[PDB]
Amino acid sequence: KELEEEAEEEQRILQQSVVKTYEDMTLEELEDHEDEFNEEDERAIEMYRRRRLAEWKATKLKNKFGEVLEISGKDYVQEVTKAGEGLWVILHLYKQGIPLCALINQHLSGLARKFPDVKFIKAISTTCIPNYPDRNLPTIFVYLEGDIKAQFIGPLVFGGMNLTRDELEWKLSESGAIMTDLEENPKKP
Amino acid sequence: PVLVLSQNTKRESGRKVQSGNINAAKTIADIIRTCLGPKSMMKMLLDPMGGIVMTNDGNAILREIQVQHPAAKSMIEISRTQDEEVGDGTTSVIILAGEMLSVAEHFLEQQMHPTVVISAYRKALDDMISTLKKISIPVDISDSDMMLNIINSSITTKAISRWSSLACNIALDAVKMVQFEENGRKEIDIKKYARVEKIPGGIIEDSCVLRGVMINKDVTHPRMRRYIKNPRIVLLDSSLEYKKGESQTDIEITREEDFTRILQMEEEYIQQLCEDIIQLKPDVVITEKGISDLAQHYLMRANITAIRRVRKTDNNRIARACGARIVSRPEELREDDVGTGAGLLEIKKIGDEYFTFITDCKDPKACTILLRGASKEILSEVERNLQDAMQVCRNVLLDPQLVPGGGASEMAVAHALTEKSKAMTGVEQWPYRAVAQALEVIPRTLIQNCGASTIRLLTSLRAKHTQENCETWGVNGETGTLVDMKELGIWEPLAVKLQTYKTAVETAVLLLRIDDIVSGHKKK
Amino acid sequence: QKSILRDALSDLALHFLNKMKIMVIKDIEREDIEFICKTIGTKPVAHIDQFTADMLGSAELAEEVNLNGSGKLLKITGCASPGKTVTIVVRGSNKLVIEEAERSIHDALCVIRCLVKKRA
Amino acid sequence: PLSVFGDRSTGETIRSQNVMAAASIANIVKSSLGPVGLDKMLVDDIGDVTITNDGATILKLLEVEHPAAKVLCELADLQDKEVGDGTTSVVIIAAELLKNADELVKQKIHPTSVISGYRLACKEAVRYINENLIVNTDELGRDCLINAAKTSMSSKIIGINGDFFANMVVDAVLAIKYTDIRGQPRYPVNSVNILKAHGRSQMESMLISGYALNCVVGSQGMPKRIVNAKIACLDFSLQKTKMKLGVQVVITDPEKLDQIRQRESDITKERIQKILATGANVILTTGGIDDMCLKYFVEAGAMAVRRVLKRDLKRIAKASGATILSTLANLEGEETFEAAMLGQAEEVVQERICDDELILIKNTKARTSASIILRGANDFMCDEMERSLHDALCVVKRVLESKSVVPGGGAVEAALSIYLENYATSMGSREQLAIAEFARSLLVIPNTLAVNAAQDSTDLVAKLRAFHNEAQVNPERKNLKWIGLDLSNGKPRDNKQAGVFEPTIVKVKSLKFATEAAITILRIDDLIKLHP
Ligand SMILES: Nc1ncnc2c1ncn2[C@@H]1O[C@H](COP(=O)(O)OP(=O)(O)O)[C@@H](O)[C@H]1O
Ligand SMILES: Nc1ncnc2c1ncn2[C@@H]1O[C@H](COP(=O)(O)OP(=O)(O)O)[C@@H](O)[C@H]1O
Ligand SMILES: [Mg+2]
Ligand SMILES: [Mg+2]
Repeated sequence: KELEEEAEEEQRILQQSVVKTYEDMTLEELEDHEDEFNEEDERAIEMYRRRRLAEWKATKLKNKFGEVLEISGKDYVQEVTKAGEGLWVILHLYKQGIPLCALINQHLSGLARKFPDVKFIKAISTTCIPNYPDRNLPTIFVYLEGDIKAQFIGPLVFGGMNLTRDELEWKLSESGAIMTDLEENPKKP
Repeated sequence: PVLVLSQNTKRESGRKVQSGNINAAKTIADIIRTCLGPKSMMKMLLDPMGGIVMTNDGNAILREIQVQHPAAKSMIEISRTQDEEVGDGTTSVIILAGEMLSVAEHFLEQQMHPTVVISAYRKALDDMISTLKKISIPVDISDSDMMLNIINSSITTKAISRWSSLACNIALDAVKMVQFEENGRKEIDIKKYARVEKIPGGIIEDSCVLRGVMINKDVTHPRMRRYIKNPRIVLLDSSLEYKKGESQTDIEITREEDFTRILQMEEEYIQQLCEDIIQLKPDVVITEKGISDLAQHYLMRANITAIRRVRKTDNNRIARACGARIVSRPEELREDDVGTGAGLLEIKKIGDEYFTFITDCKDPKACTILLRGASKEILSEVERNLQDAMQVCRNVLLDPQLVPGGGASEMAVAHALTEKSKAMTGVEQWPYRAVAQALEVIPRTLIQNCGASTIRLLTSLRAKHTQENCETWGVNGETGTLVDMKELGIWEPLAVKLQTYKTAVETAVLLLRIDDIVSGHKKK
Repeated sequence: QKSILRDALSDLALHFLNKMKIMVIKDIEREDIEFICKTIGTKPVAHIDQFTADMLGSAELAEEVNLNGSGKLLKITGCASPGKTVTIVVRGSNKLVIEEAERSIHDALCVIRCLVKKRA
Repeated sequence: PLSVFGDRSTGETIRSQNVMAAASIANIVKSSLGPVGLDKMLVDDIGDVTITNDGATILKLLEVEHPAAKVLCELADLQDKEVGDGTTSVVIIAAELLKNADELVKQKIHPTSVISGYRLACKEAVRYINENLIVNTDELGRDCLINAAKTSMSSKIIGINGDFFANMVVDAVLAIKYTDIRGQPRYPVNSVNILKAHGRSQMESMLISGYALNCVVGSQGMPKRIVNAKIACLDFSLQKTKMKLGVQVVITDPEKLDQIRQRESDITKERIQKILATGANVILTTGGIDDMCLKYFVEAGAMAVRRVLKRDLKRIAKASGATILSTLANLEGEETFEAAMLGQAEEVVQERICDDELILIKNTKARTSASIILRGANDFMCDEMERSLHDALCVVKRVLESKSVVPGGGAVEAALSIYLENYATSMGSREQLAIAEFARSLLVIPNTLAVNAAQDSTDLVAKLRAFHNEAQVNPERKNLKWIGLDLSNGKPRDNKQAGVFEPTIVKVKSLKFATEAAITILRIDDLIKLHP
C-alpha cells in the first residue's frame, strides 16, 4: 500500500493523471499534508482555506434534508411546485410491485443519505395521480422548479432488475442534477 | 466483405522473421557497445517528462528506450532482469546475447533447424558454468582490504571512479551496517534500510554515510530543543489529535452544559493521551500522522521534541537504527519500545532546509548516505554507482567466490570448452564452437574501447592463453595491453559472471525458438 | 430461495450451518419453486414456526457432480415421492450443436404430445 | 426475390468458404506442432507480447469473425478444458478431415452419407484404440509418468530440460494424492501453486515441499521467520468494528461518549488476544489488518499476513490441518478460539526472490503439499514455462488416473488410418467411401510432423504404412504396430521401446471432438448473414 518512497510517490502521482498541483483538495488532505506546501505563499493558501471554509459552511447550511419524505396527493402540489427556490425534487411514484419499486426504494434512501442536498419524495400512484395506468411501474418525474426536468417511466429505461447501487446517481444527474463523484456513463456494465 | 481473421491482423512467417529477430537483438546490442570498460563514454538521455539522464550503465540506457519490435522488448526486459537480480553486468549480458544471436544466424541460414542450435547452446551454457566455477578463487570476508579491492573493481568503470577510495568505503560501511540476524536463521541484506539521499550543491567527497538516520523534517514547535544529547525516542504510528471515529454518532444536545463539556472532553482526551506518553519519560517522539496543538503543548511541558508526519519507510528505518519499536496506541507504550542508543539528535540547517539527524547511535541496522554533489543528475549518477557497489558487496558477502576480470575469465572458459568440444563429434559441435568464440566479444569490446587494434592484441591473447595455467591472463583496458590480472588486481564476483552467462544463453534460446509473428488484434 | 432486499445468507448464518454439518444452497429463483416442490416433494416455508418435518422433502441422494472440468451441477436422485416430472441434461462440443439438439428433442416431445392428444 | 435484407451464400460457395476458414485456422496453428515445430510470438494492439506454442492460447488470443473458424477455436478451448494436451492436434484433425469430406461432397455424394461414414469410422477407431493399441502403466512404474511428461514438454520451451523438469513434475503430482470414496485415488491438479520469478537460469526452479503464497509480512517490525508455525487461518478483516449499516449510536450525555470509543477498538483487541491466547504463531487472513492489529502482532512476536487470496488460504488450511474461520462464534453465545483449529507447519519463512520477497510454508503437518517456482530470463519465458508445466501436469494426471497409454509420434494415427482403409469393406455400401476418406485424414498428424523437420514426409509415412501393414497382416509381427517416426535421423523407430507415450484420453477425446465439430460444421447448406 504505502510502502513506497518519495520517488515512488512522485512516479505514482505523475502516472495517475498529472499532478495534484497543490490547488484541488478538500478540508481533509490539504489539512493533513500540511508540510509539503512551501512557506513563501502562506497568504495565498490561507485565503484559499478561508474561501473553501466559506464554501463548506454554505453547503452545510443548505444540506438539511437527509432522507426521503413520503407524501400523498394532498400536499403533492406544494412539494412539486412550492418545494423552494433553487431546489429540485425526485417524485418517485411507486406501488407495492416487488422488483423495481423495492430496488428503487432501497436505493433512494441511500442516495438521500449521501445526498442531503436534494429533496427526495416518494408517493403511491393510486392516491397521487387520478387512475394512473400502473403498467409503467417505476416513475421518477423530476421537477426542476415546477416544470419537467426528466422522466423515467419504463423498467426498460432503467434496465430491469440489473440495477446497482450508484448508477441511479448518474441516471438522475444526467438531466442537470447535483454533480457526481463517479465516472463512466453506464457505471461500467 | 468476407474475412476469416480480423481486418487489422498481420502475419509474418519464415526465415525472414527469424533474421529480423536476430537483427533486432543486434541493434539493441549496438546502442550500448561503447559503454563497456574502464574507458567508457557517458550518454545523455532525454526523458519525455523533460528530465535528463546522463549515465553509463546499460540498464539506465535501455529503460528510457521504447521499442515497438517485440524482440527488442525482450532484450530490454533481459536488461532489467540483470539489473534487478544482481545489480551488475548489464552491458556484458546484453552484448553476449547480441553476439550469440548474431552467430546463431549463420547456422540458421545454412539450412540447420533451430532446435539443434538450442540444444548446443544449453550444453555450452552448462559447460561454461562448470568451467567458470572451476577457475574461481575464494575471498576472505573478514579481510577489509580485499572487500575494498572488490568494490574498487566494481566501481572503476563508472563516473565516480575518481573518488573510488572514498566511495568504496561508503558502500562497505552501509553493507556492513545493514547485515542483520533475523529470528534464529535467515540472515538478511536489504537496501530498504540503506537510504541514499541527494542534497544538491557542495563537495562530492563531503558525502558520507551517517551512523544513523537523516530525514528532511523540522521540529514541530520553535521552543522545542533542536539539540538533544542522548534522546529516548518513542515512535508513534497513529495520530495525536481528536478524530470522529468510524460509526455515525450524531450527539444530541439539549442542556446548557453539554457543548462546552464536549469540547473539554476533547481537550481532556488529548491531555490523557499525552500524559500516557509522558509518564514513561521519553525525549523525542516521532509520529507518522499529525500533532494537535494541545498535543505538542503537553509534550513540550515535559521537554519532549516532536517531529510531525514522517513517511512510513523513514519511520521503519529509524526504528531499525535506534532499536525502538512503533506503537499505535500510546497507552500500551512499553519500556522496551523506547529507543535508547541514539548517540545524538541534531536539527541542522542545510542550504535553506532543516534536516534532522539521529546519528551517533550505537550498532545501528539502518543507514543514510549524506550524498552531496554539484547537480541533480550528477548526484543521480553517483547514487546509481553507489547502488552498483552495494549490490556487488552484498553479492560477495553472500558468495565468497571470485573470478578474474578484464575478459580473462571469458577467454578462459571459451578455450576450456573449445578444447572440450575438439574431442566430441556430431553436428552440434559447430554451434558449440560458435558459442565458444561468442564469449570472446567482451575482451574484443574492451580492446576496441581502449583504442588499440583488436586483431593482433586478441590473437596474441588467445595464443598465449592456451598453456601453463594462464587462465588469469586478461586485457588491461587503461593501457590496452595484455596483463596478468593477479598483478593488475581486478576480480569480479562469480555470481555476476554466472548470472550474465545464464541470462545471455537463455535470451538466445528464447529469441531463437521463434519463427512466426501475428501482429494487431484486441487484447482478448 | 433467492431473496433480494435482504441477504438470505449471512456469514454468521452460513458459519453456523456449516458447523452443524449441513449443505446449504442459495440463489434459487422464485419461478422454480413450483418445479422443485413438484419434483422432490418439499413445501415452501415462509415462517420459522411452520418449519417442521411433516413438510420436509426427502431424497435418497444429493450430489454435486463435476462434468470433467466443464462446470458443476446439483443432482437430487431417489426422491421417495416421485412426482410427475423428469429432467434432461444435454452434452455437446460447441453451443450450436447443443441448441440444435435441444430443438430436436423438443420436436420429438411435441410429436409424442400430438400422438397423446388424438390417437391416430 | 427474397426480402431478407441480408447476404445469402448457398450451395458449393458456402461449403468452400467454410472449408477455407477451417483450413486457414489449421494452417495458422499447424506450424507449431510436434517436437520440432517452433513457437509463435503474438503482439497485441497495445504492444504486450506473449511467446506461446500451445494451440489454445494462440486461438484464444486471436480474434476470429467467421463461424466456421469460431467453431474450431471453441473446439481447441474445449480440448484444453477436458484434457489439457493435444490442442493443436485436434484442430488439425478436424480441419483436415473436414477438407477431405468437402472434397468427397464435390463428387455429388450426399453429406448425410459422409456424416454417417465419419460417425461409424470414429466409433470403430475408438474401439480399435481401446482394444489393440493401449498398454497398461502398471508394470512400468515411476518411469511411464516421466516419459509422458517428457514427451508432453518436448515441443515446449523446456524440451531437452525435461529430465530436470519431468522428474520434479511427477513429484508435484505425487504430493497431491487424495482419497474421495475410500478406494479411488484422486489427483486434484491446479492445487500446486505456480510462481513466477525472473532471476536465475532454468535449473534454479524450486520445488517446495509446502505451499508458497505470494504475499509479504504485514509490518516490517514483525519477525520474518518462525521456527515452529502455529497457523491460524482467518476469513475476516481485523479492522476497527464499525457497528453496522442499520445500527447507529446516539449520545445524549457526553459522559458516556468517550467510553464507547474505547470499545470501538477493544473488541478487535480482545479478539486478537483470544487468537494469541492459544499460542498461534502465524496469522493468515483474507481481510485487511489495520495498524493497531499489526502492532499487537509484532508485540506478540507472531507474523501476520493480510489480503491472502481465498484459494491460497483454502489450500493452506487443507494442507496444514487448520480450520478457516469466517467469524469467532461457537455453538454458545460467546466468542471463543480453540487450540484444536490451529494448523501446524514446520517452518514459515519470508524468502527473498530476484527482487521481491514471498512466503514459504514448509512441511505442513496434516498432509504433504507442494508448490513450484519458475525462474527464467524474463516474464515471457517464465509464462511460457508455466503454460508448458500446466500441460505436463495435466498429462501426468491423466496417465495416473487412467492407467493406460498409447504410443506417440503418429503411431496411433498411422495404425488407425491403415485399419480404416482395411475397414469399410464390412458394409460394402457407398457410405464406405466416407470411411476411406476418414482413414486418409488420420494421416495428417504424422505428415505435418515430418513437414516441420524438413524431412521427406512422403517416404516416412509410406514406411510407417508398410510397417503397420506388416504388423496387421502377420500376427507374429504385432510388435511392429508400436512404431512412429523419429527426427534425430528421420527414421521409423519403435516408440514403445523408445519411451514416447501419450495418455489414451487425449487421442480418444480429440477424435470424438474433431468428428463432431466436423459434423456440426458440415451440415451447413447456406449462410444467411444479417445486416448489423
Ligand atoms: N582496468 C581494467 N582493465 C581491463 N578490464 C577491466 C578493467 N576494469 C574492469 N574491467 C572489465 O570490464 C567489465 C566491467 O564493465 P561494466 O561497465 O561494469 O559492465 P556492466 O555495465 O555490464 O556491469 C568487467 O567485466 C571487467 O572484467
Ligand atoms: N520426442 C518425441 N518424438 C516424436 N514425436 C513426439 C515427441 N514428443 C511429442 N511427439 C509427438 O508430437 C505430437 C504433437 O504434440 P504437441 O503438439 O507437443 O501437443 P499439443 O498438440 O498439445 O501442442 C504428439 O502427437 C506426439 O505424438
Ligand atoms: Mg560494473
Ligand atoms: Mg502438447
